[PDB]
Amino acid sequence: QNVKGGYWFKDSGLALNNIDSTLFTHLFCAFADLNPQLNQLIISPENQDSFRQFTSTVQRKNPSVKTFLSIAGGRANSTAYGIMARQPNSRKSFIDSSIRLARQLGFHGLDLDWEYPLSAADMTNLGTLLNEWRTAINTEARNSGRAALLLTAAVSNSPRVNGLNYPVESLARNLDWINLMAYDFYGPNWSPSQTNSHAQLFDPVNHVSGSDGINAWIQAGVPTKKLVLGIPFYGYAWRLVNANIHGLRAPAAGKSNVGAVDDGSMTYNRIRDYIVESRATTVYNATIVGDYCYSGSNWISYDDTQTVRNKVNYVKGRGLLGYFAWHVAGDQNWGLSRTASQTWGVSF
Repeated sequence: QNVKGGYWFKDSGLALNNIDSTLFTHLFCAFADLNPQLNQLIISPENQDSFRQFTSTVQRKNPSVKTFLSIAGGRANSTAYGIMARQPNSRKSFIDSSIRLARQLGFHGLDLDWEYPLSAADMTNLGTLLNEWRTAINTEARNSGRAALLLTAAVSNSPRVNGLNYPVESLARNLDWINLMAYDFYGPNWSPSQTNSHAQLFDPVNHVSGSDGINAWIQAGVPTKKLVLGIPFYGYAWRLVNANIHGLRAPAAGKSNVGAVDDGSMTYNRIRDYIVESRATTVYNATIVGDYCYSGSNWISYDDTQTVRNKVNYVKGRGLLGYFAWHVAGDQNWGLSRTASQTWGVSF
């Protein structure tokens, strides 16, 4: 089976019951948290009610959809995970609790989104964690007579992140697949001084791209059939220094007030509305495979229909396992989700 993946989180505003699970093969419920006292996977009080109903609810619209409990994410305390991974006892309590929790709530898989291990030692310990997690998953399957839980991880676009190599052999051996975060390459909260496509498939300038990411993972020894390409249903708004200069790499002054206060982010649906209301000029750039729009001193990078279609065709043609979307609520009336699914076509 190929992967048509989608991430959801409660604070996205999309009701659990309104996720169109017909457009996906796998849905990721984000995020479960690490209790640093117990070194166990838990679900926060705020997430409890929805997470407990996640699987049964989404299966009402599509009984064949499979679900993952996603772990950690961008807002998690990385040092807590480093501590957990440091010792066999804390790895075991984490592993055992994750398996129990997945089974209890009906999840068919666990997805580790540790963003990111802080040192080379942490990366090594992640490798060890995955070795032990796989063994425990296989053992639980053998003892219960049930099909094994799936185990995946969301990882950076490149297997080298913040100057640190992932434990690529362990990832390749132990995971059913990796979810490649082929987005957030650039953003006004970290690269404020020029515009850029945050998710470009190609990059002849600096080779910071989804295709270059895929290639780096392949070169690192991870098989093509264990790669799932991330596609963003959101973008970022920069403030242009000069409204007349509005291409890629245009001088900028950080985040635009049309985007989120913290990072300038905007869901795809918000961007689409903005384009209509502002009469923004839109550009599909065929070289990079990415979209942007501009109006006055506002400039926004995102993926629209043509980009999504082209990315999906590209990874299908290259024999990757599939794609996933971060995140489903960002779509405009399921437009990009449907484009992606129908472009891929038959899911096996």
